[PDB]
Amino acid sequence: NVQERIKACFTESIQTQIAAAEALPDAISRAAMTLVQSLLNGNKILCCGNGTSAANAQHFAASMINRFETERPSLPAIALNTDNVVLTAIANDRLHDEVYAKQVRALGHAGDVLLAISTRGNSRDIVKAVEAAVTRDMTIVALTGYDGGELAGLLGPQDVEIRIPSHRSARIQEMHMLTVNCLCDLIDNTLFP
Amino acid sequence: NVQERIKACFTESIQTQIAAAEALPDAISRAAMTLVQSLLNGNKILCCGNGTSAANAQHFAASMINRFETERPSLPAIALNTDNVVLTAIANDRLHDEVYAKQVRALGHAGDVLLAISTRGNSRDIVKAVEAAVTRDMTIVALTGYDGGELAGLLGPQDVEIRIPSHRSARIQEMHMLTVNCLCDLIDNTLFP
Amino acid sequence: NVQERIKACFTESIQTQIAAAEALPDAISRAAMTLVQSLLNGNKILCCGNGTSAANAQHFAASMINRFETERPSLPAIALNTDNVVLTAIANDRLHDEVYAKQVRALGHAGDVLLAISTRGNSRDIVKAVEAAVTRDMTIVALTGYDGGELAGLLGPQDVEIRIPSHRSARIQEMHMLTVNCLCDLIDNTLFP
Amino acid sequence: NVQERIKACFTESIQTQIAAAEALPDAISRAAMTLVQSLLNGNKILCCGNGTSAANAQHFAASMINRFETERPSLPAIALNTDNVVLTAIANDRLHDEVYAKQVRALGHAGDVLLAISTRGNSRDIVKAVEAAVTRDMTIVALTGYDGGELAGLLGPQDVEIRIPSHRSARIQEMHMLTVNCLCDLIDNTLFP
Ligand SMILES: [Cl-]
Ligand SMILES: [Cl-]
Repeated sequence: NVQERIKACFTESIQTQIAAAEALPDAISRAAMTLVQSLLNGNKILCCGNGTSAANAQHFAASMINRFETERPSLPAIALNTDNVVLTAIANDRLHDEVYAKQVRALGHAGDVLLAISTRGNSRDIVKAVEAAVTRDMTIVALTGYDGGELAGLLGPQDVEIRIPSHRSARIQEMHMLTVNCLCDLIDNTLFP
Repeated sequence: NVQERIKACFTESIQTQIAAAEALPDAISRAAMTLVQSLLNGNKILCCGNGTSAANAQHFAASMINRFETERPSLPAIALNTDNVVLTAIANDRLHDEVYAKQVRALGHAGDVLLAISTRGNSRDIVKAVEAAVTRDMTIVALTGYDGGELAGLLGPQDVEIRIPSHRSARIQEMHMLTVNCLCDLIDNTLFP
Repeated sequence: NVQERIKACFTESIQTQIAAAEALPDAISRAAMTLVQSLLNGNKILCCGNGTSAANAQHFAASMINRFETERPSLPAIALNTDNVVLTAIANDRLHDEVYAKQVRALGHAGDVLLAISTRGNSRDIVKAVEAAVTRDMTIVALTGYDGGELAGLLGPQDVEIRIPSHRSARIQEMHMLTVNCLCDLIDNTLFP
Repeated sequence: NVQERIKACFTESIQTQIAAAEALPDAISRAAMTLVQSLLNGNKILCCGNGTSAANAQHFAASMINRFETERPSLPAIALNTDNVVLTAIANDRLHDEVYAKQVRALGHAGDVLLAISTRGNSRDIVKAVEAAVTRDMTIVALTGYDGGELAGLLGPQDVEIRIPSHRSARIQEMHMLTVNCLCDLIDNTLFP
């Protein structure tokens, strides 16, 4: 009955992906257009997330800087959750909520995109990255789940939320990796048919 | 027809997950038992991977050290692909293939597990981590795809290969995240019902 | 007068290093003996720090795992401030003070050493790493400055504080890198004359 | 006579710092002016290094993004040796020498600075970061030792080499941390007297 639990886990995933295929392609499409437009304008994509969403952010970053599938030029994407010295320096001062906001304020240019990844969309550090990006006239592409959290409360007319239809963090994280992969596909197919 | 590409990408994923649910539960089961046994013996799990597989490794590590879902004690797992100072120091000497093997040799104890994650199973650095782990009398749980690569050539009777049935790296990486999530489920359900 | 400021900065450093050469060799000696003894017993060294002290920790870790100068076997040292996915997962749950304590609890064995590096010795996350290490019957080698902070309040008869005689963080950090280098020297000269 | 070795190590350091105070303030001055000018033009500083030089790079990055001493706005500096997922993805493709060059090509703008840190200045990955930065019309501030290596062979009229007068890597690394600290001092004193 280990085999049963494994079945259940696989099942729940498949059900989630089916529901996401029905609900998300318009949002994915919009996000992809935003990322493509920013990159075409010579802008870059700043990415942030915590935990597994940090891993997903780095996944995006690497797909852009190195490659997704096609040999093509390196594209400008930075994950803000990788420099442990920066992150812990800010935490050491007592500024845990500003770990990504400081980076966005120092590095963001108008026309850049903040790709913000969160399962619940509630963490204060991500909220603040988004609100410093808005300040900087960047557009937001948010990957979320549950009800979208504080994060979805922050998005304006130009911004895009991709809200996985799931109240389960593990499933949400899996859908975020797929979503990022569908985005890299679109981006490469568009910029380098 | 952006919506079509997105459909195709979602489709290919769902097809992969279905085929993995049919083919992998015995292997996942075996891996889970190995990880559980090692942890019960007071041992730890060393994890390594490159690129997105590095992200997947860290995902595992974090699920163990922090939590997967249930509040329970931190469990000992280390990703060997996180200390950038260590990794680049070894690359700076001209030892790129030893970046993980040195770590396994310094840190591994008999009875530990090396969770090795690779889409093709061919990278020399992962091959060598596995072969230093074998030396150290560790057991190997390999997450692979394609035909399993050099990596699958290295596994003995006690070791476990989880070979995603896919010749597509993006799909393989997605299945690796799911597999890790099904493993953390099993591990928690077993050790902390 | 840029050249003057540079002179002043160089001067202050030299003055600090002179004062540290007078005050610290007994402490450095003791620390070195502790690290050597633990390593001889088959134990490992866990390292933590924030910001520049995180960099100094990784410096130690790399000197052990890869090499300091002499080609010799990789030695077991881990910096707990490198896995960004682990660290941010714990911060994402609201447990910022436990980022290193969870790692020490999961990974530490009696007889291991925690090399704790802090300019003031006040950060709650480092305090707690030290107090979980004590629990685990590990010995502490603390690199500190100012008055040693909460950290120096935690050390027992077996533990070692190396307190740089400086109330200036930049100077303290420089002395920490030197101290780590003098330690790697001792360790190699002792274990591999 | 442990106390003697410690004395020797402290001595050699002090001798190095004295010789650097005599030889380097013009170069430090020039570098500081370059970094200040680039930052004034709205540009950013990309930093790279391997091993301990990676740690030194992150130290710089954190001093800029967070703070050096004075509370003041976050300044744009990025270390290219922190995203382990990016770095290992490129190493996984067989492109070890391009790990930083891809990042510089994707991210660099004319007028930016590449702060390149190396004890010998020979590693191919750093050589190539520098030569992609030159392509991108960035200025180079190189922190080196020994004879400056291939790296010093690459610098043009606008670029700055800070060559620590030492043929000893540990001493060189210590002087690099001091140099970075003297630079952050200058930068803050200039931009925010
Ligand atoms: Cl261990
Ligand atoms: Cl930029």
